[PDB]
Order: sequence, then structure tokens, then C-alpha cells
Amino acid sequence: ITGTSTVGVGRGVLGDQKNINTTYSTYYYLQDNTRGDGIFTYDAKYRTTLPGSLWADADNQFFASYDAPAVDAHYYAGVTYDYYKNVHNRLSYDGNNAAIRSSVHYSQGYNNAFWNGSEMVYGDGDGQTFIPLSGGIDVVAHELTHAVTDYTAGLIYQNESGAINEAISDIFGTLVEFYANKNPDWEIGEDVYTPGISGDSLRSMSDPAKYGDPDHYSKRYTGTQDNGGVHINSGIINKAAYLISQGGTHYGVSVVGIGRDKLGKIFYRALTQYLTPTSNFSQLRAAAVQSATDLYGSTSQEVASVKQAFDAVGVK
Ligand SMILES: CC(C)C[C@H](NP(=O)(O)O[C@@H]1O[C@@H](C)[C@H](O)[C@@H](O)[C@H]1O)C(=O)N[C@@H](Cc1c[nH]c2ccccc12)C(=O)O
Ligand SMILES: [Ca+2]
Ligand SMILES: [Ca+2]
Ligand SMILES: [Ca+2]
Ligand SMILES: [Ca+2]
Ligand SMILES: [Zn+2]
Repeated sequence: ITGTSTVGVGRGVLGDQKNINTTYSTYYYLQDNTRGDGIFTYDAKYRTTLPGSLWADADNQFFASYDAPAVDAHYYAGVTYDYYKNVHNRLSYDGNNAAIRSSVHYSQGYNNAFWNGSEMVYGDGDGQTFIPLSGGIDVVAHELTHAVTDYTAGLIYQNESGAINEAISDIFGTLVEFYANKNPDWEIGEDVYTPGISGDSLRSMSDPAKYGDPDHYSKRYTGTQDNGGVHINSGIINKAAYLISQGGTHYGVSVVGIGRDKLGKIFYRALTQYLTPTSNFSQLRAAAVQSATDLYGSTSQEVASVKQAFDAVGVK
């Protein structure tokens, strides 16, 4: 749409009030002109046909309950862009300011979100397992990070390389959650998962085992479901990532933590310079050590902590 950049106000899924960037042309659209080539939020109207309609509102006020998921998808996509640009010097998911598109109200009671190769898609949840998915900032950054991975390493969505793909999304969605200082933790989807149960999450980075995910290479899932456990085996990597940043003793192996900032730097460098579509866990180790070496020197504490970490989780 061609129009005047203005700013609207709305309420998110969690009932929080926020200002969003909009465009005026007869109607007020959910189109942010301030970021790259723009952030566009669409209404899929409970259908599966994408992208649906560019979101139009009559008064620039987004307080209806139907508006909630749109506000959040729009706002959080903005934050994610900002994180990439500010922290890693990367312009949009392609590094070239490509437009970011998201569709909300996908299907009926759809309990998931995904990057389909060209845009983000968000279900509303069935109201018990999940509430509208764009209400979680870690969810939104996990999804956009899939776009990043697609344009960089291009990790295939299956087996070890798919678990890596999943873990990077979880790592960067957590980093984005800390970046925004939005009640940060090392958990995944806590804000939109099981509205009736407190203190739970979809996955844990700090202790993947809490939910039945492997926290050691010896415990890896070798089967066939979930594209060969792309969401299962990611726990081995998430645990490793957690230990480099925070430190700790896992299975008798002690890791000195080097913090979140440095974790994000080594991982981004591994992703964009060393990882390929067919990388495996053992190649991620090599890639991480090498990024750490480039950045901090071979004899650094950083390099030392990345090695311990992978050793703690049985990766090499
Ligand atoms: C962060 C999360 C909210 C969305 C996330 N999906 P995503 O990583 O983007 O994508 C996964 O792989 C794609 C090839 C599929 O088409 C997607 O639906 C999903 O299966 C996921 O963790 N999916 C898992 C976990 C999950 C989410 N909702 C669920 C409902 C029931 C069971 C498991 C799940 C899965 O699909 O297994
Ligand atoms: Ca309105
Ligand atoms: Ca949180
Ligand atoms: Ca979280
Ligand atoms: Ca819950
Ligand atoms: Zn994913």
C-alpha cells in the first residue's frame, strides 16, 4: 500500500498495550515503513489460503479481541528486525531488507506457527493447549530465524542438520526475548502454552529433560517421527548453548559461562560463515570452535568454554 506513515495503538494477546507502526490510505493498514522494505501483517480469516488480506482498520486503534494476534505478530516482527540489525548488523532475513510478511488467524484452532519459505504463519490455538501463537516473542523470533537459516546455512529440515536448524531458532528466539527484556528465560513458548497450567513450557533449554528431550548425544532419538526428531534432538544443542552462556556442571563436565552476548556472536558467525545444508552435530562443534577462535583467539576462555560445552553433551 502507498500512504502516510503514522503510528497506532493496540493491545496484545497478553492484554498489554503497545504502539504499532501503520500506514494510512483511506484505511489504516498494518504496514510498517520504518523497517527495511516493510513489515506487513495479514488476516487469513480462519482459512488456509495465504497470505489473506493486508490488515485494515478504520480508526488506528487495535483493541478488539480479533486484533490481538495481529498487533503482536506485527510488533514482535519489528523487534526481531531490530535485534538483527542492531546486534548483528543484518538487514532483514535475507541481509537485503526484504519485506517481512506474517498472516494471523490461520485455520481454526490451529496449535502451531511456521515459516513456510516465504512468510510466517500463526494459528490461534485451540484455547487450551495454546493461545494465539504470536503472543510469544520467542515464538515470533524462532520463526523469523528460520528465514535467516534458509538464506544462510540452509540447513536441511531433517535428521541432525534439522535439529541444528531447530536449535538455532530456539537460541535466537531466546536471545531476542532477552534483548527485549520481556520476562526473559531459557524456556520456549511459556507465554502462549497451556493457559491453564503455570510454570510450564513447550521445551526447556536449561534442562531439556524436564519434558523428555535428550540432554546428551547418547540419548539422541534415532527414529522416524518428527523428521527424525528435529524438535527432539534440538535439546542436545540447546543444552550446549545454555552451558556456554551460563556455565554449569553437566554429567560431571564443568563449563565456565561466557554470557549471552558472546553466545549470540559465536553462533551467528557459525551460522553465516561455517554451516552448510548438510552439517551435522560434529560439524556444528567445529564451526563453533572456529568462530570462537576467529573472534577471541585459540587460546581464549571463549574457545575453552565452547569445547567443554560440547564435551558436556557428548558431541565429539
Ligand atoms: C515454536 C513452535 C510454537 C512452532 C514450531 N514449528 P516450526 O519449528 O516452525 O515447524 C515445524 O516444522 C515444519 C516443517 C512444520 O511444517 C511446522 O508445523 C512444524 O511441524 C515447533 O516448535 N513445532 C513442533 C512443536 C509443536 C508446536 N505445536 C505443537 C502442537 C502439538 C505437538 C507439537 C507441537 C512440532 O511441530 O512438532
Ligand atoms: Ca480499530
Ligand atoms: Ca519469557
Ligand atoms: Ca521463553
Ligand atoms: Ca502454561
Ligand atoms: Zn522451528
